[PDB]
Amino acid sequence: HPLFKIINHSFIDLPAPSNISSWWNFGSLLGVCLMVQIITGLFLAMHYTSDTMTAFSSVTHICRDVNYGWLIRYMHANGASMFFICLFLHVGRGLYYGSYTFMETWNIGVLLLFAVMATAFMGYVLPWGQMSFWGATVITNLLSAIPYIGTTLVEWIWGGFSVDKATLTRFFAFHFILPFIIAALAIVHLLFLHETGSNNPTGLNSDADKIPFHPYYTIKDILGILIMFLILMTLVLFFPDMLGDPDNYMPANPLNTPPHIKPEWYFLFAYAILRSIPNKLGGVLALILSILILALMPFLHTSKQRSLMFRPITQILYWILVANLLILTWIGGQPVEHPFIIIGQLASISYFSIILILMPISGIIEDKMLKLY
Amino acid sequence: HPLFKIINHSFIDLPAPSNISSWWNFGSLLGVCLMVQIITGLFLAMHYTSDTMTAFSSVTHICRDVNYGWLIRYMHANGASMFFICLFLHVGRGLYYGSYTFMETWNIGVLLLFAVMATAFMGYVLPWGQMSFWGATVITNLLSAIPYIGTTLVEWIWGGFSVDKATLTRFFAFHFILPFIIAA
Amino acid sequence: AFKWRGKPLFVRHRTKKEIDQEAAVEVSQLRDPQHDLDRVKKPEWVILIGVCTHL
Amino acid sequence: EFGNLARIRHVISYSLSPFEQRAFPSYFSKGIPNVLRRTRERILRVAPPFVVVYLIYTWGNQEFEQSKRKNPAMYE
Amino acid sequence: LVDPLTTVREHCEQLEKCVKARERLELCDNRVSSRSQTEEDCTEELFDFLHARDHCVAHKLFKNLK
Amino acid sequence: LDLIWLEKTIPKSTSTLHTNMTTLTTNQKGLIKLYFMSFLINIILIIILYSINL
Amino acid sequence: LELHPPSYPWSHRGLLSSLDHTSIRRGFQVYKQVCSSCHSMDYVAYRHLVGVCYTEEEAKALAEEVEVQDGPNDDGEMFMRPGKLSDYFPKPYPNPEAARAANNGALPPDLSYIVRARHGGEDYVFSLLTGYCEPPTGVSLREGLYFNPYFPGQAIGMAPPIYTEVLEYDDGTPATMSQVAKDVATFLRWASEPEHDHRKRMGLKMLLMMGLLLPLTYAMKRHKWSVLKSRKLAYRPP
Amino acid sequence: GPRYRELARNWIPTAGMWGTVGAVGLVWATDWRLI
Amino acid sequence: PSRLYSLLFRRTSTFALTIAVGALFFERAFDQGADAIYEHINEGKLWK
Amino acid sequence: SHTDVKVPDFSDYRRAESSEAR
Amino acid sequence: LDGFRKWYYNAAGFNKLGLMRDDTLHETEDVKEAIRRLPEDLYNDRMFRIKRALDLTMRHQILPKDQWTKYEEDKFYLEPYLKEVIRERKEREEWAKK
Amino acid sequence: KRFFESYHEVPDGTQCHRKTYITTALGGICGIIGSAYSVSLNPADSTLEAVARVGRYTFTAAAIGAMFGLTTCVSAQVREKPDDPLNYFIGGCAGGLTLGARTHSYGTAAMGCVYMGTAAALFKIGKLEGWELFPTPKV
Ligand code: HEM
Ligand code: HEM
Ligand code: HEM
Repeated sequence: HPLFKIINHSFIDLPAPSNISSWWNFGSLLGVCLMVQIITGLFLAMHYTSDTMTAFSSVTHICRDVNYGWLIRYMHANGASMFFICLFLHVGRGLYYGSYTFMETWNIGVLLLFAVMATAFMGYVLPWGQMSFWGATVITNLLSAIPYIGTTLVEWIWGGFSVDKATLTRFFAFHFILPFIIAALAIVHLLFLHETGSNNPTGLNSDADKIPFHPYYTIKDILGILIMFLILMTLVLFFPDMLGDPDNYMPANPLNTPPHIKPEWYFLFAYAILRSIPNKLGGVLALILSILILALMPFLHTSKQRSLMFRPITQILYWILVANLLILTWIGGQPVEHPFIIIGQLASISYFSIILILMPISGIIEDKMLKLY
Repeated sequence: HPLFKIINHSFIDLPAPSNISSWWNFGSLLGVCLMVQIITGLFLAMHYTSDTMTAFSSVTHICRDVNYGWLIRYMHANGASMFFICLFLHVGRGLYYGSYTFMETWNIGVLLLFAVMATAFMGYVLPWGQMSFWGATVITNLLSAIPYIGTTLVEWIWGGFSVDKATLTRFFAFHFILPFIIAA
Repeated sequence: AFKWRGKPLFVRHRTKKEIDQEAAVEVSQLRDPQHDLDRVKKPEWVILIGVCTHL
Repeated sequence: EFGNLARIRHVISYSLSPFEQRAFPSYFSKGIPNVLRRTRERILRVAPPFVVVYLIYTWGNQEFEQSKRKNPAMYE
Repeated sequence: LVDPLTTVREHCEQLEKCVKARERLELCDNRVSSRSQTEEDCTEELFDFLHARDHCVAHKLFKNLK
Repeated sequence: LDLIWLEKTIPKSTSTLHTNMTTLTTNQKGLIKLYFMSFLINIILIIILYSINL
Repeated sequence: LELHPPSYPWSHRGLLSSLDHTSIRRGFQVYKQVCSSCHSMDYVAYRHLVGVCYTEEEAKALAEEVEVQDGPNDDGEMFMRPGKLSDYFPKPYPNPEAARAANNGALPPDLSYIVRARHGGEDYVFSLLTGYCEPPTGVSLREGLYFNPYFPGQAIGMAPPIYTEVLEYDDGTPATMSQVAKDVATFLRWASEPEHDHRKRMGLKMLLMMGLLLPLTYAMKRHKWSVLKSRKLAYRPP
Repeated sequence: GPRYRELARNWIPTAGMWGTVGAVGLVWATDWRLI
Repeated sequence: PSRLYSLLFRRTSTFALTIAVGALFFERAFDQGADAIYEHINEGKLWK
Repeated sequence: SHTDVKVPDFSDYRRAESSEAR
Repeated sequence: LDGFRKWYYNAAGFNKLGLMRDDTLHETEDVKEAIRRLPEDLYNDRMFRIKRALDLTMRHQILPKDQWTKYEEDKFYLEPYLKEVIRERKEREEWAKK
Repeated sequence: KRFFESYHEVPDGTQCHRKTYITTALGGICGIIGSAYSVSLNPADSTLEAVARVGRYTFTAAAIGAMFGLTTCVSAQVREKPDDPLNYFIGGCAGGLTLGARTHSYGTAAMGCVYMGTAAALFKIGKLEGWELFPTPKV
């Protein structure tokens, strides 16, 4: 059977490495999260209205009058947060174990990451709260950076002089349509990978030890799905407002602006970098590079060993990178004042210097220690 | 490239019969029509509001105030009509030339036909005119025919006692989401 | 402000002192060289649009 | 696919049926020792960095407050 | 009728930690009295005092409350 | 708990703590240079003890 | 720079702890008699109460106790009728500006989601309503202002609305300022999340189901993964 | 090296032509009047 | 018990029947038991 | 040959008529 | 430097899985050409060592300390064969520039 | 010297950074002195070998200084109780553990923890009760 041929090839009789840890669960979790988001998003779309007079009213009507509508809405919000948690851990697995040498898979990945960030940004604009409106304006005016092409482009997205209904409705249309493009790009992501097979934490050729996927990494993915569902629900049913922001529960006032404005947690590392660079344009570029530096990552691998299991100096540099990524996430939250700014400036300098300079030099030193260089 | 192989396996080096007439064009036309519909539908979705107070007003705003919005709306409507013309001629080609012996292809086809008819029905409900509302009630009522669970099913779909805003909004969501399932 | 064109239309009146200091401000030393009066038809009356040049 | 993945020779591989073996053989018996073995093998390469993070965090917060604190000499 | 808060407040209030805090505020209050011709205020002193007081009261207002 | 744990902790440990401490303090070369230099160190520290507590 | 309201031991503060519904009923009475003159609980309708702290017919009573206009009439605009269970709470100052004027420039913020919209709302609310202390030295609030250490800027247009014994609780529980601030904070909380109770029940069922299902799925995984985890490899070059 | 140099010198003229097409294309499409 | 394996686990069909039937009743029991708990935990606060 | 060694012991794994239950 | 290299060899940790240094090389084109040129016995030992290391990583175990790979003992078998691959590779490259 | 003293001036549990820095220095100073006596007597074989020992002793001592400082400050931070011998004991407890590790011995960590922590705790009590050490003759 043609279909079963395909089915057996990507999920049942696929030869997988026997020694991949729980981190390799995370990408499958991302796919599940995508479906969960789509399903919850569809059940938000049967009652949401993309009109600036009625968007907040429709969201409150979902939370108060639709049967279990609060459940689907907070599942959607905390599932976006769970999506970004699993995305960050997936990218960290790819950075740590040398999986970026699968270059086409890595580039389709960073395209997926850009698409997911754009989808989450427009989705956060969608409830039309105080925080959504000022966040949109701010993040969009960012586009106003480009000197000749930027200004017009901004109002083009804004569809007018300033974000207003024109934006909300087109942001609803985009935010609806992009997760299906994300699903298609994820299918391309899976294809570009099966051509090469998954990597293992030792970083070695695992062709001598491969097992089926149906009984070994399926029940493992089912267990990971169950644990991820435990964390999501316990972040919806018990701590539903933990990851959100209180000022989004006020209606969008163009005349007032929330005093303390901040992007959601996931977009902060970038926020910090942007704020750090004095020049507006510089910030925008660095911000982009922040995400793009990853794509650049497969050309910076100067070691003869694929994984970091046997590479302790680059392990130390990797955990310092995770450390100042957490620092940049914290700084974004902090307001503009001493000494948060300096940390932000250093943390950004250290982030770019560790990824660009320190890891290939350390890999050269590690190759010299094993009498290879 | 691994992806390139798919292209050269389905569109370039695919061995096709040399003597197929113009009728064999029609299915490719359907695919083009699908994209066209999706593209026009996306540019209707940036200004349409699925609220019963504002749906007709949003459609008139598309036709009167959006730059070339009348063009995209009437392209969407007449592209749905062109989709059904090409669909009927595709099915007639399949019936005439004995192409139904490809049984799996034929069954996936009739599933696609059911999905396209449901998509066009809910899309015609979407502008919330006089004809859309009475048309919706009529076919939704069709379901009530079900011997035992009919009433419930109708009310479920309507989302209430009678088609009203509850329907319009869920019909907008379903009409948005089904052409991607049609593409798959 | 009257939210003109979807953006806060700041309209302000200034005091003798207010008007006096703004003139005292060094136009050249200003980040943006635009003397107070350069942006106002009336010293007692200043009108501005409320969008931070930044974001 | 399987059969054409790799070439090995003379590597015998014994195994047991799932139902024939205990589900959690010595789970806490050796699990604890191993988990502890494992941590001591990477703890020195994971925690140190984050320790300094806690530190910068704290110093940062305190410093800010001090900045907000009114200068005694100020106004006096 | 006596608002339970008053009671709880009195208690936490009597505490020296708080008493001296208030006193520090007093010195501040007085500073502004003599240093009347300035812009220095006692808002910051006010808050820190209260934070302490309330924290404690809050620790113990709900019990009395019904 | 009797015998080993209550004898290794209080009675025996104190036995070992000292035994080891005497071994380091009493393992001396016997050479005068070494010993003397230790006098040097002492003078230095005492000079400081006075200095810092001036 | 703002005072950060302390943590209070709420009866719903716990992980599975629901709301005290008598306190929600008392806080609704507090809102109806005091807070409804300036603030608008736009997103809470009389019907909402049914099932929480007022029974169907009982709610009908409250509903019947308000005049709500019906705009479309054969030839008229408004013969406000007995508000029904489907009517939403009556917003004072039909137009925002109206209040602006009444409150001296301030716009009471609709308290439907105030607790959710204010950082540490429940606490803030309690603190603000009970934080009306003496202004300090050097402070110069503008006309029509009051002093609350918590409110942003410490200059809230709202005058202190809860004077001890401001209103009498029908239940008779002494109407001390605090007892009233705690009740209205519970109610506003309920308002901002009418499903608080239902959810926590779902969370309890979720914890019980995950405590049942996680070791069993772990046992199935360790069954199907024991085979390999016992595999013994041996190299036997000829 | 020398060979690749020959290659570049041999293709750069072609490349310039391609860029030229793009110039016309981009400008015409952008309707940038400056051009 | 070897009656189980022979009556419930042995034939997939039987393995299923027991699951479905059990699940049908489990809900009754779980809901009942769970509700008892939830309520008691907050016995005082609930409409009645 | 193939008889030089015997299957390694799985006693710490092996469990201790029973199949039906197992 | 010799003692610090032994300390780094212990800190790298592939000896605890019984691996050699040349087992840990990333299989690029030159490395696969050098592996293909190995004799049959060395290739079979390399594949068994890699399979045993993968099994140990699966069970999250390491070898007993007496079975680890002593730094002094590790043999750089692939190295000789690899140099050639690189040498040949470079030669072809320079000739290309010719 | 105005420096070291600073450790005491700020309330415990607060400004851990300063605390850890000061504690680390004292340990390190002791490290130098200790290494010095260790090198003067029981000399080394080569200058480098001895420089190493100085380093070893210095770092180990600096470490036992840091963790003591860090643990005690944080323990107080987290526990919110500034004045409590227990804070210090946890700190001394930790300090001993670092020594134990540097010496690669669980047993030492045992005696180290108990003995070292107890000592530190007594320091806290000493400060709390105003115990006087090396007192002037007041007869
Ligand atoms: C839409 C979100 C994403 C999903 C659902 C996803 C899912 C997956 C899945 C299921 C795998 C197979 C590995 C496994 O499950 O064991 C995988 C592999 C991989 N992904 Fe992702 N991924 C996503 C985003 C990304 C991003 C952003 C990157 C790049 C930073 C990336 C890079 C990779 C790489 C390099 C691999 C191969 C690693 C390996 O399997 O050994 N992915 N992804
Ligand atoms: C086709 C798939 C998707 C659909 C149809 C969809 C639909 C919607 C709709 C209608 C809303 C507004 C309702 C509300 O905010 O409560 C919304 C909000 C949101 N969506 Fe999606 N969505 C989809 C996928 C995603 C994905 C992939 C993400 C993550 C990148 C995401 C993140 C969000 C976020 C963050 C919000 C705002 C949550 C909040 O109000 O706090 N959605 N979505
Ligand atoms: C995902 C892709 C699609 C989107 C986003 C979309 C969106 C819309 C929207 C917003 C409308 C309301 C505006 C209007 O009246 O035209 C609409 C109407 C309509 N759509 Fe679609 N549509 C899509 C695909 C399709 C397809 C594939 C068909 C044909 C089967 C179709 C047939 C219609 C029809 C017949 C109408 C009513 C036209 C009329 O007003 O007379 N749509 N669509």
